[PDB]
Amino acid sequence: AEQYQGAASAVDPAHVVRTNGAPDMSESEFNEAKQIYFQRCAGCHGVLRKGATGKPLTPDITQQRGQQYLEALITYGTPLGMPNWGSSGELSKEQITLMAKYIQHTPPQPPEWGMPEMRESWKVLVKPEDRPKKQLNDLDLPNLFSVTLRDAGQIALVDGDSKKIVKVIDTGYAVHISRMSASGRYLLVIGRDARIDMIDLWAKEPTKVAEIKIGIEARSVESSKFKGYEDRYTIAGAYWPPQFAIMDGETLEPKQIVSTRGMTVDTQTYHPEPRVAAIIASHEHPEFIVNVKETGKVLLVNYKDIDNLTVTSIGAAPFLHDGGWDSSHRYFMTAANNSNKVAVIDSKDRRLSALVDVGKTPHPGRGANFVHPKYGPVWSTSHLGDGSISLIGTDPKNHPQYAWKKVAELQGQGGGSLFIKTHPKSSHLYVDTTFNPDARISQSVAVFDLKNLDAKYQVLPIAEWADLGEGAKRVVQPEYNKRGDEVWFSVWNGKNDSSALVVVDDKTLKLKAVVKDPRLITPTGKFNVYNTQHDVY
Amino acid sequence: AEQYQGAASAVDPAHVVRTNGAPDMSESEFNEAKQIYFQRCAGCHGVLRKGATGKPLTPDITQQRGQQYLEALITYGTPLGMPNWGSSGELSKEQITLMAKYIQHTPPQPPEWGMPEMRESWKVLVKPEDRPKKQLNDLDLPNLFSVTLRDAGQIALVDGDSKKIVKVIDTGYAVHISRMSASGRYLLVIGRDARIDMIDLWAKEPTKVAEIKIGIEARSVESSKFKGYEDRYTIAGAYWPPQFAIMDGETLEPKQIVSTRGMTVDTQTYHPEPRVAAIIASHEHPEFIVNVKETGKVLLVNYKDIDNLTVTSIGAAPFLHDGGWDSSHRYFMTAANNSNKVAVIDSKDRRLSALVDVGKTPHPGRGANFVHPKYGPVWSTSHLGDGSISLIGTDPKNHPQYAWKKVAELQGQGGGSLFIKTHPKSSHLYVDTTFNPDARISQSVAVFDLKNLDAKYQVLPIAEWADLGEGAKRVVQPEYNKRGDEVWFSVWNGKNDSSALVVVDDKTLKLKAVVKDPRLITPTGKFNVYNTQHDVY
Ligand code: DHE
Ligand code: DHE
Ligand code: HEC
Ligand code: HEC
Ligand SMILES: [O-]
Repeated sequence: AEQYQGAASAVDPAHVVRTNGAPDMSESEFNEAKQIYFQRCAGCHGVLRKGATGKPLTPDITQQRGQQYLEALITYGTPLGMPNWGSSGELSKEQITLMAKYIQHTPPQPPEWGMPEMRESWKVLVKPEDRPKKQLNDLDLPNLFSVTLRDAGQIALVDGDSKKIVKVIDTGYAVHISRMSASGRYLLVIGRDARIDMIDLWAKEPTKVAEIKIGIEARSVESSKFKGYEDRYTIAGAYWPPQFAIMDGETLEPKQIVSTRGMTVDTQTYHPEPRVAAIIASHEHPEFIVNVKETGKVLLVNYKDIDNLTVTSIGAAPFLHDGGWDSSHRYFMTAANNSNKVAVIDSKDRRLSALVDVGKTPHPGRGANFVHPKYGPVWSTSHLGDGSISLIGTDPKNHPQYAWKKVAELQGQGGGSLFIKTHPKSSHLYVDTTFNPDARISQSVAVFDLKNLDAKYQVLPIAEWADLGEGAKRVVQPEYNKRGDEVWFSVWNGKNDSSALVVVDDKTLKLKAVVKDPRLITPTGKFNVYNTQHDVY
Repeated sequence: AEQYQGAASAVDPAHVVRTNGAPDMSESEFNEAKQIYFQRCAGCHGVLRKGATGKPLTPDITQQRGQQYLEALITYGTPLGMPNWGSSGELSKEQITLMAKYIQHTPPQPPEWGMPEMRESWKVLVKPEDRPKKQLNDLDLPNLFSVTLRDAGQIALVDGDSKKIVKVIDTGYAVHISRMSASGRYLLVIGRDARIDMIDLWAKEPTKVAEIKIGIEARSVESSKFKGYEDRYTIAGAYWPPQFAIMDGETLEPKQIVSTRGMTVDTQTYHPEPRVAAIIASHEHPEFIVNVKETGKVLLVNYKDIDNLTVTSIGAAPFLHDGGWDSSHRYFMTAANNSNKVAVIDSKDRRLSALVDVGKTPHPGRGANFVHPKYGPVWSTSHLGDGSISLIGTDPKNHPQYAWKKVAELQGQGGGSLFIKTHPKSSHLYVDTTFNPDARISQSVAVFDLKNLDAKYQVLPIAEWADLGEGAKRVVQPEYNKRGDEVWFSVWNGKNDSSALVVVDDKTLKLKAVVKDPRLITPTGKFNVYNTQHDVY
């Protein structure tokens, strides 16, 4: 067996390259720069630097540019998305020098996270046997609102009708979203630290029954929703490591782990860090629809047989991020934000229906579906790069002329928008502008009359209605209640500042309530149980 | 868009590790060790060194062992497969010191190989329109033998009946195998350097019509064989980079490239170098059956829609390598050699039928199928770790009691065996023993009487019948002709030595012919067109 595997490797030694020629930096210096890199740069440039949103920062490129090009670029930034760390005064000349030296070295390697680590992190707090057989409290679970108290690493269940915080549960740091099990009993939350918590809404007092950590960093979680699979499996995508994990939908036991490392859809070259973004459960087949960002692939992971996984890798467009179902729940309208496109994934026929060109940096969230008087059923989205609102036709059967076309546009307060919203019972369309550099715009939301779309929008002074005092008071993500007569908004203020949840009477557009509480720290995402569980948007 | 991707990464800086603490070595020293590493170590330890047959040689482990342990281990080796580079005198004390220092550094990175590189390497020598419409020569193409003249980087087409070299074609270095297109017109060969050459057997004189390089290092190639896909696609697996590529089966144009990097079947942890081994074309579905070694996965890559690839990842056992069809052409009998198992892949129902325990380091090649008088249809394989020959039952329908069981065993001349062989028309069973340390055994093949399996085998002095003179004269891979009355053997002698192809009258077991030629340099693999094309084994 020794002489058999004894012939030379076909790989040419000359072409295998050693890495160096980097400026010398001590342990203290290298760590200070490493800490800055993850607190300030990692989000956009990635953990490895092959590059996300912007150009790669690998040694081959950085050393080519040299110390000074790097110091200067980091110092003033660029008009294409790269913040000015020097001019703004964010970082010192000394620090920027350190970062320029740092990016000239081989990127340090973060740990991997396989089954051993997963199982070690897996915990069953309350076994399925020991869990109640019926609802042991008199809460109106369907109208409950799971609110993320970001910096607190908790979530608060707010009663829809009473406007009170019914329970505060400790979770992973800065939970990114909440999702509901198909049965409507379990609430699944995932922190950016990849920590998932499963919460039983039937317990006397809603409590965590299981937990697990599926990676170092993550964003999405979902539950199986195909007929005959209620609470069967639970999936979660991770940023690092580039992977997603399928787990038991009852105990959260890790079953399968799949690497999303691979070839890009555009250049068809290898990308060592294709982060997993949105994940939505199919209703057409027993599959999960996974978005793989950097490679721009939409994976149809079939869980009919989890031991021998079948995945259909559909090419879309680079930088897939968020998105949601069309009115019929068959077409996944997802946004390839830095490509300025919205990919239409047919979950039934399992193929890319079309690539719709939209405004700069679309950010639909899960989007807004409504029937246009002239264009029929459409799905809409606002943007981060401009104040447009794209309306895309979603009816190939009865409206072929408008299917997959940016049929019309609306104009909002400006760019920096994050979430557009509406409801089957509502006649209004809201658009927030959370990251708009103007304080007044970023603290208010635009509202359109669906019954008269030619009319300009109305501006609701959300943050002002909260009456909180100092702070940026950024408003974010409109969200209806089960009956669709009220729309909730989060007044995302600092951790040491005061925050609130503003409710609006959708019928009159008048302030209805304001939820304040010392525990309501940095409220961001809000997810009404029913509307979330049944994809009502 | 800047403040939105402006929050800190969930990844803890403290856990992202810088790599070093390695012994200082100059550029000349590092390259001398790098050159040795790929000429002598890479085959077993892998390119990135995360371990294959050989153990992990990554810095975390090597530095823990320290300079001394390393020098000593490399010097004397171990009884578990690690050759003794010092004791044998293969490497000097000076070199071993260099290697011990080298493995303590971060492994240098070999280049990737995506579509840009592939297309650049793609060449259409003769367009499909310019190619003949019928066979323009009088050769008996079905009985042609594609022989690999390993060190010459060529292959020789030998006429079966005349025993003469009809044509010598330049190819990639050390072609590993030959495969035939379903039509039986095109001959596909692939070098270990990943260079594939497509050869038209209908041209006045067989000539290359297209070529391409699918990686830095590779071993397998295959053609689509499902009804209605003759010559449609052509796949090829690569060692580095860990990937396989689907190409147009007419012009060899690159269409799809898939990364095999991923999670292992056993530990379910990430493996950065899962090399692709055997690839066999399905007859049950429009799929290719790909073996992924280190992760032990068998991929069913469906090409019905190559733009939206669907892959069924089946778990098997680590270290999948070679294997072949059962008599019926439904079950892929593959060998997970370092696991001492043979995986049975059901190509129809698309599932792992069973994991059969066999001898030490099974190496079937494509195996040998024959009907046992007592046990019914069976598939057999010899080994590299011992002299056994495992007979596994392959008839679940009419012989359930013997299906997937190591029903019986035969004993050969000893270990170091590579290929067992037989034919529907033949009543003999041959096994070679190419890497047996004994010269006499390694230069001869064992033959069994299928009509009397209790009888010991007969030893055929192949190399002696060649009458070549000096040299190790290792005999390798028995191979029948279309009619199944002759069995060919390659007398794999040195490049500066003399080699030959020995033919045997299968009916009498008597020397029939001997093919010698100054051009027949280091003949290894031989592939009869018909028997290869129609998986007759
Ligand atoms: C991939 C992804 C989804 C889709 C999940 C799904 O549907 O399966 C999503 C959804 C969301 C949703 C879902 C809302 C919905 O209605 O579906 C919310 C509330 C939200 C709050 C925020 N997200 Fe989100 N978000 C990211 C990723 C994602 N966010 C980022 O990587 C990014 C750009 C940078 C970061 O630092 O995380 C980012 C910034 C933010 C914020 O700044 C927000 C406002 C506050 C926070 O906690 O960081 N993200
Ligand atoms: C994965 C794989 C296959 C199956 C491909 C398929 O069916 O599509 C195969 C087949 C093969 C076959 C196919 C025979 C058949 O009838 O199917 C032959 C002749 C062959 C000649 C050799 N192989 Fe092979 N071989 C490797 C890999 C493989 N060999 C190695 O990695 C290894 C262990 C080490 C190496 O250096 O490549 C190795 C050593 C050898 C040899 O030493 C041989 C005898 C000479 C050589 O050229 O290197 N291998
Ligand atoms: C997104 C919110 C960013 C953050 C945070 C950081 N960078 Fe960035 N960077 C980003 C983009 C979109 C671009 C492209 C700019 C362009 O117009 O091309 C860049 C580019 C760089 C570069 C230069 C790359 C090159 O041209 O070779 C460097 C050196 C760079 N960015 C460094 C860097 C550092 C050190 C940061 C954190 C302290 C940082 N960037 C944050 C987007 C974003
Ligand atoms: C296969 C034919 C091998 C070749 C060629 C080389 N090595 Fe190897 N190595 C191999 C195996 C199977 C093992 C396991 C041995 C055991 O009994 O555990 C090893 C191990 C080593 C080690 C020790 C690692 C450890 O346990 O800490 C070292 C340092 C090592 N091998 C080095 C090495 C070098 C430098 C080689 C080429 C010059 C080399 N090996 C070739 C198998 C094979
Ligand atoms: O987001």
